Amino acid sequence: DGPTMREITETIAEAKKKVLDVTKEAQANLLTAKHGMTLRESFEDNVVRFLNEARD
Amino acid sequence: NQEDSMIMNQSSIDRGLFRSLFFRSYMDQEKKYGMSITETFEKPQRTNTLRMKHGTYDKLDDDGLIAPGVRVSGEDVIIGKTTPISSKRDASTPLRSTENGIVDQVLVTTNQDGLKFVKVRVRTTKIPQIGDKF
Amino acid sequence: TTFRFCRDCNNMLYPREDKENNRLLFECRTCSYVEEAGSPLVYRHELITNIGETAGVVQDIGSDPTLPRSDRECPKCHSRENVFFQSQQRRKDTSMVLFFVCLSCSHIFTSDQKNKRTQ
Amino acid sequence: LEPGHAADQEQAKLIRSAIEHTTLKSVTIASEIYYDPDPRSTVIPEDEEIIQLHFSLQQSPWLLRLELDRAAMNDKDLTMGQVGERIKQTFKNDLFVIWSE
Amino acid sequence: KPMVNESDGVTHALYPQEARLRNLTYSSGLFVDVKKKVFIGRLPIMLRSKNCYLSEATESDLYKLKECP
Amino acid sequence: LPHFSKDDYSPESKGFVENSYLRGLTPQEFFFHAMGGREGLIDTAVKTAETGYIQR
Amino acid sequence: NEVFSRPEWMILTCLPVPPPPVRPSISFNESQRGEDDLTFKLADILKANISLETLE
Amino acid sequence: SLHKMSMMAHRVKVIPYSTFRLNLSVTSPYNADFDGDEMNLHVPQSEETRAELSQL
Amino acid sequence: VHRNPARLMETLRTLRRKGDINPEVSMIRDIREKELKIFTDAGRVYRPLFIVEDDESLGHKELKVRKGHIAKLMATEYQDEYTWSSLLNEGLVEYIDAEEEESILIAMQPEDLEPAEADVDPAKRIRVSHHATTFTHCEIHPSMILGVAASIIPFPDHNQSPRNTYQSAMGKQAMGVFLTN
Amino acid sequence: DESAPITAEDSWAVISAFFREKGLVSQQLD
Amino acid sequence: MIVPVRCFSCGKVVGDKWESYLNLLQEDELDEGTALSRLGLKRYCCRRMILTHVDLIEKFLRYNP
Amino acid sequence: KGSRFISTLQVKLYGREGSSARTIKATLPYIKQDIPIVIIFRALGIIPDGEILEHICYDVNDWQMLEMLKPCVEDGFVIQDRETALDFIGKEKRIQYAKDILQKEFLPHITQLEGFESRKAFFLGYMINRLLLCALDRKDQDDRDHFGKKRLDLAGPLLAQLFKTLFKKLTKDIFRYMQRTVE
DNA sequence: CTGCTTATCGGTAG
DNA sequence: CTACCGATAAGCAGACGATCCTCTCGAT
RNA sequence: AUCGAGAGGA
Ligand SMILES: [Mg+2]
Ligand SMILES: [Mg+2]
Ligand SMILES: [Zn+2]
Ligand SMILES: [Zn+2]
Repeated sequence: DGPTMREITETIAEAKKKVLDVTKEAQANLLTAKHGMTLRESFEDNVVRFLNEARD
Repeated sequence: NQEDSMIMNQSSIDRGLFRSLFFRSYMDQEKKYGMSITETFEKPQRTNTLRMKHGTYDKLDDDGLIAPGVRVSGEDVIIGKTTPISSKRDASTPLRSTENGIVDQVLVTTNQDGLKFVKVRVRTTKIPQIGDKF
Repeated sequence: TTFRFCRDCNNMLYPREDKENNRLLFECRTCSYVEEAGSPLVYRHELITNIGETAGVVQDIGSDPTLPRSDRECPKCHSRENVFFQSQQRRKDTSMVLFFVCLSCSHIFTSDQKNKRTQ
Repeated sequence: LEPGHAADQEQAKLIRSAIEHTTLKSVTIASEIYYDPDPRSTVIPEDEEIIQLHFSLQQSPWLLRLELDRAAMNDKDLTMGQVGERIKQTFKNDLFVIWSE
Repeated sequence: KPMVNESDGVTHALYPQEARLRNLTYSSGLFVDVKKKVFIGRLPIMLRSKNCYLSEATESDLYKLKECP
Repeated sequence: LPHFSKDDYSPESKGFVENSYLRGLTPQEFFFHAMGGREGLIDTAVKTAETGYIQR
Repeated sequence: NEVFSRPEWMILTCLPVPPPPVRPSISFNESQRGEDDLTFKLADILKANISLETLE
Repeated sequence: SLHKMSMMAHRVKVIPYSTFRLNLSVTSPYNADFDGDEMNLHVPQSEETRAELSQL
Repeated sequence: VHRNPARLMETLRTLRRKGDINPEVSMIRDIREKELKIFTDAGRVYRPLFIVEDDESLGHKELKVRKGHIAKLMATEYQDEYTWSSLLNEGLVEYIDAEEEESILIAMQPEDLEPAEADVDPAKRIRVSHHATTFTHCEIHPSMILGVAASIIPFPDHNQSPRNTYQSAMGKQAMGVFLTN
Repeated sequence: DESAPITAEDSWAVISAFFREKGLVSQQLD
Repeated sequence: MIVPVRCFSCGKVVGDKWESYLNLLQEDELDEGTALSRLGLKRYCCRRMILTHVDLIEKFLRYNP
Repeated sequence: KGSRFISTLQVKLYGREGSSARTIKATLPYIKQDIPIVIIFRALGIIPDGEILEHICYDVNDWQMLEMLKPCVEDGFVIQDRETALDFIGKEKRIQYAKDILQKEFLPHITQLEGFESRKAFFLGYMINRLLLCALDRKDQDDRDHFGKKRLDLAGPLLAQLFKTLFKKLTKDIFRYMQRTVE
């Protein structure tokens, strides 16, 4: 549907901003680690999660 | 046309789609370190030796080489040669067990050492049939 | 832990004890040269290190084009020119933090709001 | 979990941290060695308190000095003393031993 | 430029297309000028290299030597 | 790849295809998407043996 | 087992020889020759075995 | 041949053209598809054998 | 070792690109580990790749190449003396390998990659940005990352990745004319 | 107009150019 | 390797149209598209037939004997 | 330019995290075993504890590293000379032996000639310096799959490794109708 | 992404 | 006190791999 | 026909 490609799109688009943010959050020592994992593991894990959910 | 088969306009084959050629060649030389043991192209018969092939020879002229427009097929002898051990041991190449076509061209030459040499091609046209791939 | 070698043999010196007037006593098994203590410091460990964060920071830095560039200020020098990148230690357990190097005062500055730093 | 101890969202924690292996190292920032031969006082400003204070309810000149992170000390169900009495119990009497509170 | 010596004979000039037919080797001759003019082998030639006569060859020249262009 | 700045953990960069097999991928998408199953292709011809030994 | 197996047996005495069936011939051929690999090592062996009937 | 299934008696039907022909719905167990897969046949020789196949 | 290795590269680079040092040779200055590697070895792979230096008067960072050259090079299409190689030498184009790629920034299309920053037909795919101002050589054309066989596929971008790899083993099992003769 | 920059399209000429001068197997000859 | 006589899919002779078509292109300065339409080809099974036939024979006459 | 003689030098950091005192050794061609560096450094003339560390650590605020080498230094003020580093390696018959190996197969590119000893020290410093950058995690593992540190060997180079291999034969079958000529 | 063999160390007996 | 025996720990070495298939090149 | 190397189909 034309206006679905407009929803679809933006839809990825708010996950771009969550990744971003979390990235920014993270870069600021802020982002918190997940019992037993690298805080870097949790940034990865959040993002990958944010975008699978987007695809979805 | 399922589970990736497909269905083909047999009329259009007929008009030519997807057809091809198909040639193959076969080859031959004379003898090894004989001063007295030298294979010889010929068109055979028996001579005292008599293993000679189950198939037909009658398509080969003396030289021992079919001729061009001849149609061969089946187990036909394409190239007669014999190899004399003490005597006339057939040794001679027939057309593939399965294959049939036509002679296309035949060549005769030779090697570094003055050696006899021969290469026969056969040609066949193959048409889109049932089981073929695409 | 900054230590020190003999003058006289450029080797390595070591340590004993001012028993006697209680103090410290470094010293070569190269000559017999000797020294009074730098500092009592004598061995450092660190297991959690900040000594590799900045790393190769180098006038040339500013031209290397693989280096991305940000919009900040450096705080001494006022410009908008920098160039940043994550901490160079290549530990697994490390801060996803940034570091900038300004371009006109080769000033180095940080992305981080919690941790305090001098480098 | 134990049977009624089913959701002490808390009783899980203990267990955690009842189980969850855990070295000095994990918490230890940096480990150092000064010659501070002078028991009764330090060479280092930062230690001075820590000196009025060890006697309320021999020794060598060579001080081993571990620093601890603020962190692992929160992340872990964690205590100096704990550390300490750990350190002290390993060794009993063969090392002498103190901290900041 | 590649040649070839048929037994009982001259040295032929060698042509890719020819060797392909008679099982010969498009290879060329190996000469060293050894001190106190001399050959020691041949050396298979990379067709369309610096020796392969087809390296300088025109289109029309090819077909001529029967060689696909 | 080298069309990208360094120390970049953003999406694009990190193999996030965003378009569809329909509108289509871009260069990087393609190439990434190519590491895709090479991994795939690979283990496949690797499952395939681990497997048939089991089975024996 | 006393009758079927015995350490001395375990070491060699006298070595069977396998008849043709197990290892024949021919070739391109006829009048020239020839053979599998036991026939050839089945020499190496009756080989050095005559070098030693010729010292002794 | 991983299952019993990859084996199995049929019922013959001669026909023109040169491909073994089969029913789709006997596909899985063999796990064929038809962009190429090739397949073998065997033929029993004993009146039992035959039984063995048609029965079991 | 070398102090002022900057003033050196430059020089290096003008010299391979003038033609006085071979164009093979690779020429990598890591800034930040303070090595400078020069490699002439043989067997290394390498390529495209065209060039960018800011090398502009009337504004910003550009490609050196130009409708000028391109258009004389075409020149040489209908005359069927401007050859690729002369591009090489007049420095529009350089050869890169692997190692050296590490220290550049390549741009993709060069277009819509460096004309300044100023609607979207919704069916075009989605490109990212421009984010980068550094470029030093811009890709010749992306399609070449492909090789002889895929280069033949109608559209493989709209296309799942291993499939394309299968057609590429098949393409070589196609029938047709292998040679005029 | 000579100076002016390029566009996409235009790169195919440049490719063209390479290829005429090296062909498909350079690598082996070279 | 020569134009075909008759289009595969459909039926129609075409083979008699090859030279005519290189002639409208080459000479009355026309787009294949027109040409085509102008030689009568209207279905694209049939268009297809010509817009491709690719005349490799022109090159194998190039070899001699 | 000049053979295929293959010649693998390694610098292993014996010792795991914490495991006692992290000593460094290395390895060499026709050899018995390994060698603490310090020696070998002694052996190329480099002798003073520290006129070495320069060869390796390049700046002097890097205690960390320094220290990291502190226990190597120790494995040798069991050897405070040039001729007894040469030593360590099986007298006059076997010192030769080693002033060889450290020209003839200990880092051959560089050179095999006489005097080109510090040329290598230095390198072996290098090595070592990346060998510690990498164990102090300020730098990353070396990637084995960068196209960049691989080559292809095309036809050239290969025609080429036979050509030398047979040109080597005609070459010396001939050092033989020749031995048997006398005339 | 080990089962076997060898070497070293802590224990028991003379 | 010293010697011998037993147990434990560490280091070094060994054999397998999809099924079935067609074909091509070359050699004592 | 043995024997060894690569290529290809599922
Ligand atoms: Mg299938
Ligand atoms: Mg299929
Ligand atoms: Zn001294
Ligand atoms: Zn039609």
